[PDB]
This record gives sequence, structure tokens and C-alpha cells, in this order.
Amino acid sequence: GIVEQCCTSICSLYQLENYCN
Amino acid sequence: GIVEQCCTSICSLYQLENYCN
Amino acid sequence: GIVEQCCTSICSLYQLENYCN
Amino acid sequence: GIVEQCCTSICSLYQLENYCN
Amino acid sequence: GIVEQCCTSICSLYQLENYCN
Amino acid sequence: GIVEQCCTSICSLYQLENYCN
Amino acid sequence: FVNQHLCGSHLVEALYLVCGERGFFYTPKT
Amino acid sequence: FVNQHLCGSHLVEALYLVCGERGFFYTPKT
Amino acid sequence: FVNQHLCGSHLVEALYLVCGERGFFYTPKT
Amino acid sequence: FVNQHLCGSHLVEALYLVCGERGFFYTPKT
Amino acid sequence: FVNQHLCGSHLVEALYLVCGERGFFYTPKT
Amino acid sequence: FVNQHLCGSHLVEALYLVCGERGFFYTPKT
Ligand SMILES: [Cl-]
Ligand SMILES: [Cl-]
Ligand SMILES: [Zn+2]
Ligand SMILES: [Zn+2]
Repeated sequence: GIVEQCCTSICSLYQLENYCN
Repeated sequence: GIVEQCCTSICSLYQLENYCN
Repeated sequence: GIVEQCCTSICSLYQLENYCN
Repeated sequence: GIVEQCCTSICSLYQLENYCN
Repeated sequence: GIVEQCCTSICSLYQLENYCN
Repeated sequence: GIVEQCCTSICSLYQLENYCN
Repeated sequence: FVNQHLCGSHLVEALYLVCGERGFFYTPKT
Repeated sequence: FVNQHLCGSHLVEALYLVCGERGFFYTPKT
Repeated sequence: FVNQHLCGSHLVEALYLVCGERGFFYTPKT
Repeated sequence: FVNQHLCGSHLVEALYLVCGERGFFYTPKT
Repeated sequence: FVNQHLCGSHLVEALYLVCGERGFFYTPKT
Repeated sequence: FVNQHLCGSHLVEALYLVCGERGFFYTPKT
């Protein structure tokens, strides 16, 4: 999920957009 | 400038990006 | 909604708790 | 103290109320 | 007090330092 | 740089003033 | 606990603290 | 832009920035 | 609610949230 | 250092930075 | 991404997220 | 005052506090 993608690994601002409504 | 524009009105992430080194 | 109520007036932690998954 | 209870270990919002005036 | 002064007007870091333990 | 001085090591608020314009 | 006055990012911080590992949904008007 | 580690309240602050009015979900359990 | 690790500025932000008008003390030396 | 305009949680963050390991007390009016 | 309304420290946080390891310069008027 | 570890967004928040109107640069590459 988001934690694995962005905290544990590393993610872009674009990938963060995956979690918008 | 950017600091004032973001606060008194609105600004975009793309505008912000201009202030990266 | 909650986002507006907390800002324009006040809200409680118990109200917030309603927005947990 | 608070650091041992809430940072080093893990504490609830209720336990945090222990440190209010 | 300090909490109100910093917000309604301005305050200095040296004023803040008075509230350290 | 700033990261080595203040994150990796430890720095004072005075040393942080080194990075003001 | 005490009543809260929370705008912008301050609301998201409060949600984070309140909900913990449960997570939460942030759903503003319009 | 860039890629960085974003954890905890920092993650939800980043979601707020990027999503804003759209809103978002923070569901760490996944 | 939940239980989580709260450290440094995150801890004092949590104290602010929970205590608010009452005020609080942050005394890490203990 | 420069003069500060600090409201809400922003004041608690400033106290945290200023006082460090000494900690501090946050005591609003009423 | 969405348009932003950012004051004080909130602008510096946004710069931090946007610029990452590149860093940035914060240059207010007057 | 004190000396503490200041990293990431916490570092840039500290720079904002100390520099304010002067402005500042955050150049982690160095
Ligand atoms: Cl604010
Ligand atoms: Cl951290
Ligand atoms: Zn704020
Ligand atoms: Zn942090």
C-alpha cells in the first residue's frame, strides 16, 4: 500500500496522486 | 513574489518548482 | 462537512474519529 | 517520563492528557 | 500572555526562551 | 553542508543562521 | 479532550493522530 | 519533481498537498 | 482512539491537540 | 534572529525548537 | 496536482516536498 | 538556546523560524 510505496520505499508526487479521491 | 502570491492568492506546484536549486 | 466545520467553527476529536477507516 | 511513555514506548491520546495543566 | 502576544502581534525567540523549563 | 552540520551531527539556532540570506 | 479549531493541513494532522493505524479519509466540500 | 521517503504525518501532509480539494484516503493497513 | 510512537515535535503537536486551552508541560528530562 | 508571528500549533513548534531538551510549558489565556 | 493556498511555514513545507534533494531558496519580499 | 538533530522538513521549519524575512537557502547537496 501507500506505506510500502512511499515510506518504506520511495515515491514521487505523481505516485501520491494514486491516493486522491 | 512567490511567497506573497501563494498566501494572498494561490499558486501551483509547478510555480513552486521554479524555486528549487 | 467536517473539513469546513473544524475551520469555520470548532470540532471535537470524537467528531474526527468518525472519519477513521 | 513522557518520552519513555510516548516516544520510546507507545501511548494513547488519553495518556497524553496526563501532561496537560 | 505569550501565546496571545505571538499571535495577535509579534514575539521574539528571546521572549520564547523564558518559557523553557 | 547543512545536513551534515544539523541533521547527521547537531547544531544550534545560531549555526542555523549561517544559511540565511 | 478539548474542542478544536483546525484549518488546512492542521485538520489532516489531527486526523492522523486520532485515527492512527486505522487511517482515515479526508473529504472536503467542492 | 523528486522521489523521497514520506512517512507518518509527513506522508499525510504530502497527500494533502497533492490532492487538496479532491480529498484523499490514507489506508496504511493497505 | 489509537496508540502510536510520538516523538519530538510530533509529541508536542499531539500535546497541543489533546490539551489545547488547558495548556501543557513538555519535560523530557522527566 | 528575527521577530515571529506564531499562532496555534506554530507557537508550540517554536517553543520546541527554542527550548530543546530543557522542554517548556505552554500556558494560553483562558 | 491542485492549486495551493500557502502561508508562513506551510509554503516552506511545500517547497521541501516539491524540490526534494535539489533543495530550494526561500525569498520573501522585504 | 539548545543544539539538537534537525532533519528534513524539521530542518527547513527551523530555517524558516530563525531566518524568516531574510529568507534562506536549503541546499542539501551542499
Ligand atoms: Cl495556519
Ligand atoms: Cl522524524
Ligand atoms: Zn498553520
Ligand atoms: Zn517528523
